[PDB]
Amino acid sequence: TYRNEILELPETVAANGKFGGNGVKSVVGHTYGAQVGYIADGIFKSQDEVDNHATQEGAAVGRIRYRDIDHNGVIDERDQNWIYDPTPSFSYGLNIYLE
Amino acid sequence: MYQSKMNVLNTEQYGRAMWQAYVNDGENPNGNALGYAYNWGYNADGNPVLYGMTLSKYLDSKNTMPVADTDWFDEITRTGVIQQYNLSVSNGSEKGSSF
Amino acid sequence: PILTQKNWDGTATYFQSSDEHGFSMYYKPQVGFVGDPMPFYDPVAKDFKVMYLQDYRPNPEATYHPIFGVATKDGATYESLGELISCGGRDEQDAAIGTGGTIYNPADKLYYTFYTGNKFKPSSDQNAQVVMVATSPDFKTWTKNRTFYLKGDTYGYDKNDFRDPFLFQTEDGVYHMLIATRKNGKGHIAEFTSADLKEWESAGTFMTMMWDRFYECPDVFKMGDWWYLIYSEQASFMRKVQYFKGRTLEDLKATTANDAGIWPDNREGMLDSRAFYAGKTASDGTNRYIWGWCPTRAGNDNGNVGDVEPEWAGNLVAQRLIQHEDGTLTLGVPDAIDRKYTSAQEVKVMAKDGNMIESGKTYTLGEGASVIFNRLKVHNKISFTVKTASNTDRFGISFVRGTDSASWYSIHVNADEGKANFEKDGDDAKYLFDNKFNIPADNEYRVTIYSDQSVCVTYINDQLSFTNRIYQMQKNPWSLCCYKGEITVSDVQVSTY
Amino acid sequence: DFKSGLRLDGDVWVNSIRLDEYAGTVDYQNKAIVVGVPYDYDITRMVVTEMNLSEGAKASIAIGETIDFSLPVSLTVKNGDVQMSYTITVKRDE
Ligand SMILES: [Mg+2]
Repeated sequence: TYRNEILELPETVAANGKFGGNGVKSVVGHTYGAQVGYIADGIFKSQDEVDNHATQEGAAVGRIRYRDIDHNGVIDERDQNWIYDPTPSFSYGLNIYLE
Repeated sequence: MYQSKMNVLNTEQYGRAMWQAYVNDGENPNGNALGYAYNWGYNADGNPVLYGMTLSKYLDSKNTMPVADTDWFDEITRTGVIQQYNLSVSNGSEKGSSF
Repeated sequence: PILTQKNWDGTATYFQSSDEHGFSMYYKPQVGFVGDPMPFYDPVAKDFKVMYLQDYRPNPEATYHPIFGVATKDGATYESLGELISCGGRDEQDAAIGTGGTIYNPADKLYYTFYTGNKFKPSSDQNAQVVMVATSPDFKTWTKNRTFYLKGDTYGYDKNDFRDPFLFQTEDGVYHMLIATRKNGKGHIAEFTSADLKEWESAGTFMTMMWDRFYECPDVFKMGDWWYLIYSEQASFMRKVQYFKGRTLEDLKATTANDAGIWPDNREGMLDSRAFYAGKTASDGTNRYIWGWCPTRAGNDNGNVGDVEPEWAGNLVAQRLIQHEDGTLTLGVPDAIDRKYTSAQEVKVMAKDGNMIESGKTYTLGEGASVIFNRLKVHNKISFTVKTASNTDRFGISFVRGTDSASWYSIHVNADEGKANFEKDGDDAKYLFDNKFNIPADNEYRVTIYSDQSVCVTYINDQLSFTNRIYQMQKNPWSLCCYKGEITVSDVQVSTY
Repeated sequence: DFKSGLRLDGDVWVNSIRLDEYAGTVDYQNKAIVVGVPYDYDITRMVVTEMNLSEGAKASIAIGETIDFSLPVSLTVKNGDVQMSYTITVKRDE
C-alpha cells in the first residue's frame, strides 16, 4: 500500500489542472490525478421531490439529483468536491504451489 | 477466448430505447426519421407502452443497405491462437562455458 | 441520500413551478396535445368515447393530424384508446384531418365516423377539403372507406372551405350531416340527408351565417323543449364559442335566416372566453357534457395570450351544460370533477397590506384591500361566497401572487360593466381579455375555482364560466383584491387531492 | 444469444399489380407504381384484381375492393416485422 501527494506546483499549472482537479481547484495537497466533480444523490422520482430539492438547471423527473455542498439553495460550479482518488487502499497477491 | 464481451443493444432493443427516450421527452417517436415505425399506446395510468415496432427494409432510398441485426463485437472478435517453441542448449566447464 | 423538505405552508415567496407532461383531471396525453374534441356516446358500453386530434410542436411538413380516442364514464377520469385513424399519405387527400362526427348504426352494428381530409398544397383543380368516412366493428380498429369521396364543388359549395361534418339522427330514422361550408362567398351550413350513410342527398341550405363569418364544429341537439346549435367562431377578433336557441327545428332554421341576429340572450350567446374553443356537446340521456380545448401559451407565459389568434391545440376541458327555465344555457362543473376533491386544506392570511379587517372566517375588504392566502397544490378547488356593497363593484382574484411577486395574473369581476376581465397585473398592468355574464341582483356571488395543474375554470353563482391557462399557479399563493367597491368574503374552503 | 428475433429478412418487393384490366409499371428507386388510362377511363372506381408481392408479404390494400385513384395512394407492404412504402398513381394519358 502507498499514499501519493503533491506538495509544490506552479500556480498556473495548478490553475489549469492538467495534473488533476479538472481546472477547478488546485491539486496541491491531494493525490496526483485526483479529480473534482459534483455529487449524485440518486435521481428525481416525482415533481414533489424536484420542487423540494434545491433549484438547478435542467431539473426534471427522472434526472440526476446533485447535492448542494454549500447549502445555498442553488447548484452551480461551487458545488464540487474531491471525489476521485486513483490510489488503491492495498494491492495483494497470493501464490500456492502444491506437489 | 474473448470474455469481456460488452452487451450492446440489438436492433429491437435500440428501437425500444429510442421510443422510450422520445416518449419521455414528449416528442413523437414516429418522427425519428430512422426508418422506425412504432405502434404504441397508453395504459390506465397514462404511462406510454410500446406494443410493437417495424423497420424499413432498406435504410437508403437506393435500396442498397438492407436492415439487419449485426453483432459487431462477435464480428470483429475471434478465437486467438498462441504458439510457443523454445530450445536451449547449455554447456559449462571450469575452463569455459557457453549457452 | 436524505431528501430535504421545504416548508411550503408558511412561506409566501413566489416559486417557479413546472407542469407535467400528463394531466389527471383535464386530460392531456404525455405526448403531444389535444385539438378539437369529438364527443360521442357509446350505446353499447353506455359511456363516453371522445376522439380528438393529436398535435405536436414539430409537426410533419406534409401530413400532421394523428387521431386518438379517449374513453371515459364521466368527466373526471379518462383513458386513452390509442391511435384510431392513421394520418394519410403525402399525396393523399387525407394528409391533414379536420374535425368531424361519429354515429353508431345498429342496423349493421357498426361505428361510422366522418372526417375532413385536407390535401397538402392542393392544386387549383383539386378540392382542398374532402369529407371521408371510416368504419369500425368494435370502436377498436378502423378502416377508411376508399369508395366514398364527398366533394364540396359537386353541389356548388366552396372547394377550399368544406369542414366539420356533424352527423346526427332525427326521430324519423334518417341521418343528417351538417357542413359549415361557403357558398358564393357566403357562409352556409348545408345539410345532407341519408338513410344508410352511403348515399347522401343535399337538402338545400340548412342555415346561413352571420355577417359572412365562419363557424367551427357546429352541433345541433335538443334539450327537453328547445333546439340548440352550438358552434365556435373562426373570426380572429371573436375566436370564442356561441350558440342559438329555438323551440323547434324549423324555428331554429328560421332563426337568423337572413341577418336577423336573434341572439338567444342578452350576452349574444357567449359561453366562455378565448381560452375555450371547438366546444362540442354530447348527452348520456340524463346529462349534457361539452368538450373543448383550452389553448397553450407561447413560451409558457401567461402574459403572451397571442396576437390575432391563440396557439392551436392545448388541454381537453369538459364542462356540464345547464338549462334554465328561459332556455338560456350556462356551463357548469361536472359532478364527478366536483366530487373528486376530497381532502380539505386549512387557509390562513400571510399578507396584510391594505385596510381590510378580519373577523373569524369572514373578511371585509375595501378600496385597495388585498389579502393573500396560503400556497395552492397541483389540484385545487377554492370555494367561497362574496357579498358586495352595490352592483357596481370591482373585486378580483389574483393568481401567481406573493410577497416578492413582481407581477400577478388577475380576474376582476366588474359589476359596472357586468362582466369579468382577465388581465396581467403588477409591473405590466396589461389587460388580456374578458367575458360577459349576468350580474345577480342580490349582490351575492358563489365563486368556485377548479384548477388542474395549469388550467383553471372559475364558476360565478352558476352563471359565469371562465377558463384560463395560468402557468406557475400551482404551489403559489392566491390573493383576493378590491379596487372600487366594498366586499365581504366568507366560507373560504380549499380542497385538494 | 444476441439476435432479437425480429425476422429482419422480410421480402417486401412488389412484382406486379393490375387495376381492373390495366397493368402498372413499378419503379423501385423512387417507390412508384404508374398506371395509365386511355384518356377516357373513369378513374374513380378501380377494382384491385390481382397483385403479387412476395412470400409472407402483406399489404394494406386488399383484393376485390374498389378504390378511387384520383390522387396518388400510399401502399404499405409488410413482411414479418419490416415495412415498405410505395406510391400508386394513375395518369389520364395526354
Ligand atoms: Mg450550491
